[PDB]
Amino acid sequence: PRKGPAPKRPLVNDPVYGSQLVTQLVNKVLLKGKKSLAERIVYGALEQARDKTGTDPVITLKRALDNVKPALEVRSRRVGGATYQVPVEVRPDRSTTLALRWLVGYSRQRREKTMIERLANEILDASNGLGASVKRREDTHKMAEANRAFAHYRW
Amino acid sequence: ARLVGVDLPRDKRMEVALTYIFGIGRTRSNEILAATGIDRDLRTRDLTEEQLIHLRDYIEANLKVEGDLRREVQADIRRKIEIGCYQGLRHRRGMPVRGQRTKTNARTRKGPKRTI
Amino acid sequence: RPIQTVGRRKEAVVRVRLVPGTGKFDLNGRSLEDYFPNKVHQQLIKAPLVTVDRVESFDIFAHLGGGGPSGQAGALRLGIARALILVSPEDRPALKKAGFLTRDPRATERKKYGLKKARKAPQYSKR
Amino acid sequence: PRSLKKGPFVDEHLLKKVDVQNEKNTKQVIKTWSRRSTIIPDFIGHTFAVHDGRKHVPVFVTESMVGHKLGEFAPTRTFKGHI
Amino acid sequence: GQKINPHGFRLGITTDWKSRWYADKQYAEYVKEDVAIRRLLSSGLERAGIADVEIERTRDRVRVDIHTARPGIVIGRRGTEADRIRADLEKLTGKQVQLNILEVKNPESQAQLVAQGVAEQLSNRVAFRRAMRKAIQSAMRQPNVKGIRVQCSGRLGGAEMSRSEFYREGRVPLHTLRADIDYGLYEAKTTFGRIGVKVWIYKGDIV
Amino acid sequence: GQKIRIRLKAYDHEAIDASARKIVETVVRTGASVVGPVPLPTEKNVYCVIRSPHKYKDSREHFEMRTHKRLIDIIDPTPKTVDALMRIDLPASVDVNIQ
Amino acid sequence: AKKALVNKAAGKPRFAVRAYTRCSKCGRPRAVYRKFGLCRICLREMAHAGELPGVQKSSW
RNA sequence: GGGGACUCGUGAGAGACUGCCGGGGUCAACUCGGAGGAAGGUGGGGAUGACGUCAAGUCAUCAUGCCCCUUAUGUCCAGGGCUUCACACAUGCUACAAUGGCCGGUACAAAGGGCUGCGAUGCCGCGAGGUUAAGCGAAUCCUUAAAAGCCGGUCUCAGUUCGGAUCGGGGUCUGCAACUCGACCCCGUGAAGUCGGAGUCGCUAGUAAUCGCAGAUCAGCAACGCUGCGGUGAAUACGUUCC
Ligand SMILES: [Mg+2]
Ligand SMILES: [Mg+2]
Ligand SMILES: [Mg+2]
Ligand SMILES: [Mg+2]
Ligand SMILES: [Mg+2]
Ligand SMILES: [Mg+2]
Ligand SMILES: [Mg+2]
Ligand SMILES: [Mg+2]
Ligand SMILES: [Mg+2]
Ligand SMILES: [Mg+2]
Ligand SMILES: [Mg+2]
Ligand SMILES: [Mg+2]
Ligand SMILES: [Mg+2]
Ligand SMILES: [Mg+2]
Ligand SMILES: [Mg+2]
Ligand SMILES: [Mg+2]
Ligand SMILES: [Mg+2]
Ligand SMILES: [Mg+2]
Ligand SMILES: [Zn+2]
Repeated sequence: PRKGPAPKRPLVNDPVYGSQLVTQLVNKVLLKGKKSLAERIVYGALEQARDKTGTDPVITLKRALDNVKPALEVRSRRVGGATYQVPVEVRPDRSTTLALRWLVGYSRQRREKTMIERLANEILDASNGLGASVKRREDTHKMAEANRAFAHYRW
Repeated sequence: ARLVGVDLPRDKRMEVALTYIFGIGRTRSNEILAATGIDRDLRTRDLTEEQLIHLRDYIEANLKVEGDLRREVQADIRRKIEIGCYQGLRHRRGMPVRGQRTKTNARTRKGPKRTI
Repeated sequence: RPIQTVGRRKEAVVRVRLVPGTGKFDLNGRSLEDYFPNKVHQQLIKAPLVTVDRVESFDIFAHLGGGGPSGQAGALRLGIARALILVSPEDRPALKKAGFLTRDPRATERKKYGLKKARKAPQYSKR
Repeated sequence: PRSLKKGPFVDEHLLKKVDVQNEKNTKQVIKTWSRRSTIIPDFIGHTFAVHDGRKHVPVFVTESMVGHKLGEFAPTRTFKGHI
Repeated sequence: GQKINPHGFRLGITTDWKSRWYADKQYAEYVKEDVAIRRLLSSGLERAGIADVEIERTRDRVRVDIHTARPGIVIGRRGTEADRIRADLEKLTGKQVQLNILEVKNPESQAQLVAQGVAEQLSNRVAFRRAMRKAIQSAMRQPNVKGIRVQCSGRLGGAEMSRSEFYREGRVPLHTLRADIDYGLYEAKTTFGRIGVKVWIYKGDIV
Repeated sequence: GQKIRIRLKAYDHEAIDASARKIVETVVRTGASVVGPVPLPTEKNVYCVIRSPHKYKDSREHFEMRTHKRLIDIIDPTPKTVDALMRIDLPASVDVNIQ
Repeated sequence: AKKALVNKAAGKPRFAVRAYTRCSKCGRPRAVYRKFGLCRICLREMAHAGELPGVQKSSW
């Protein structure tokens, strides 16, 4: 932090679907170190993402991510007696991270029975611009467009 | 169905349905459903009428179920109160009878907080 | 004299025996999908074999002792990667940049007095 | 006596006090300090005076105290209320 | 109170043990009488200046080695005190104790003696600066000492505020492990209470 | 063969082997045969004591006890060295378990 | 400790599970080890001096 | 039987030092990258706490100045209390479920203790255990069967097949003795709780999170505590404006 920028860990491709996004997706479903249960859910939510679309599930996921990747998020700061949020431009590698927890994070609190389809019913709707994960990327934008006046506080 | 005045629910297996009698848990139920042939997958919405009749005399010849099983419990409390044991001077006051810590915890025999 | 090497990851220590052939991993006798039943472990076992370009050949079988199922799997990676140096001392820099020769010195940090894990502190509670 | 192997343990110095009086139909009072003792039905007919720390609290073993110890009849902690 | 015992920080690395045996079942009963011996060689020989007491044992043959600055004081009137406590060592352990009394090559270059002679001078009310500054200069003469630190604490001079001041010459590195640091604690009896003396000598580097 | 099986327990390295490879190994010139030192695993107790004499529980210090039971020495029963190894002198730091 | 109780804790008591263990050196009834016969204090002073063998400072 | 090949045990040694190459830097310190390397700039943790502060803590480890009791403030006993509760705080543990509960399969540990002991194996007991007695001062033998995980079934979102508190009943073990006041087992019961207000805490990598195993005290235990060990194994670090 305060000295320099910290080094970054690499990633290994998933054997079932060769893609960096897939192991990065299994890694954030993971609670409690139970890793193979987290790959028994992401595989079961991509394989069920072709039973009712028929297309390739990686291509479904590269576009449901592209409907939840933000590019302009907002970031609080205090000046005097009023504290007011300043919009900042988002670097690309942070964008894929906020997008991907917006998939898993809303999928826990849907209304189905098991996590195998709750992640599937959110990858489905975000590929068409429907779900609650897509609701936030515009509220992240609309909160940060309704404050464009404070755009000269880049710290 | 209706085993002994106890109103077995519907759409629930017999492994769990006999547990609703006051006096049958998960172990005595497994030996009611072995001495009378009834398997551990039989739903309650398709019980045969005489198959319940086998089910209601192995219980009423060996076990003790309610009506008098509630009378077993509260009369055994009723004896300890009148003999004057300390454990019956403990049911008089809503305090734990088994030497539990009464300083910080023990809300269950007492009730929730009141902050006087 | 056939070639045998040793790999070790966490506290799992393995002993790989290198036989030329058709690629049949008979680990402790039984096969690769018998007690490595996870596909992600099965990638990192044969991961050095796609750099030496002999993923088909070299039917090996090995000894598995200590550690757990990912340390045992990760130790088998180094044991293959050490074995393809003695049987061909001319693909050294193919596997050097792949990071499979490095033993990856990562063990469990010891538990400390006062603390309740290696680095976890208990509650602070300034009054 | 908590285990059924070694039988119901009751202290000896009170067993001799009840056997000397039960044979000739004599029901006195008995001063004792053995709270650990269990009720045998051998001394249904007469009373006791068990210790608590202040003073020997009297108890009359009537018919259904049996099985229980003597010391369940001396509360040893007073507590007549916070207010 | 922050500094650990310098014979413990170096034990096995530089310095060596001061009791030698092996036991598994009787390890406890040996210690229970190994300190019952060390209560007998503190009161009764304190006029002789014991430097240290070494106690080893080889299959019911117990060997006490004991160093002091005045060897003839432990011996007595030609074998009346060296064998007085040999009759007392043996009626406490029930064996054949061979008390081999030995000597000290320099009692002005060894703690627990320099740490004790300062304490006798405090016990007879010399000025504690003068008691400390002798030992500092009576130790820096010898060819093996390269530094000394003496530290006194307690009701010094018959005062009321307990205080703690030290003197120091040369170099005394208490952190270096390749350096031998002899160390001695002794507790002066005075008419107001106690005064503790701590003396740290540095002899150099070992390898 | 070599029916004598003796055990060596000490409390330190470099006092059990230097006291055997030049002391308890001296059987090879006295009409018998050896195998040499055979090192065994060091057992290691752990004691943890609170430093302060009152109230400071989060301040401890750790002590061990390294029992270096080592050096399986297996020698040939020559009848002039059956009892002569009892005549061999060993220091206090090492025990021997010939039986 | 209290010297009536140091002497009483070495003799033969009634009901021989009633017997407990004190330290040898000092007399603490609590925190007494059985492989040394000492307490947690007296073990710590004697281990740094060298006065009981095999024990040194450990660092794994 | 046998083998000196591979591990592993443990002895002595080699190794990493900005030492070599290219930039920047007073021909300095040093810094940003590459080669070679198991490891790269302190390789990752432990030990080690300067002069001193806080009249910090302990006269209850012990030692001790002075004062104090000395037919009692000494000392031996048996019972009793340290465990009591109208309530407040604090550190934890189990939870409120489907990334789960309950059943049947089936794998991979480490570091440890054991002669006042450890109890294989066989027989009996639903179970704690009971009983016989093989082997072993132990790299032998016992402790040992690791739990999560993996493959199948089942419950289908309910205060429940979640939860296991309280209370009846019947037993086992250590111990003179388990009533105040022990742990474990079995049977019935089936409490509160549906992710917690203002506030606040821990963690930068084999780390948090979760999963068991063992030790020290110990006759047995309030062992969920403490000291240790491994199994599985994450996310993020723009930056120094703010606390
Ligand atoms: Mg703590
Ligand atoms: Mg861990
Ligand atoms: Mg605190
Ligand atoms: Mg006891
Ligand atoms: Mg240093
Ligand atoms: Mg104060
Ligand atoms: Mg105070
Ligand atoms: Mg006093
Ligand atoms: Mg008493
Ligand atoms: Mg208490
Ligand atoms: Mg729910
Ligand atoms: Mg349950
Ligand atoms: Mg199971
Ligand atoms: Mg059986
Ligand atoms: Mg399953
Ligand atoms: Mg409710
Ligand atoms: Mg840090
Ligand atoms: Mg215990
Ligand atoms: Zn002590």
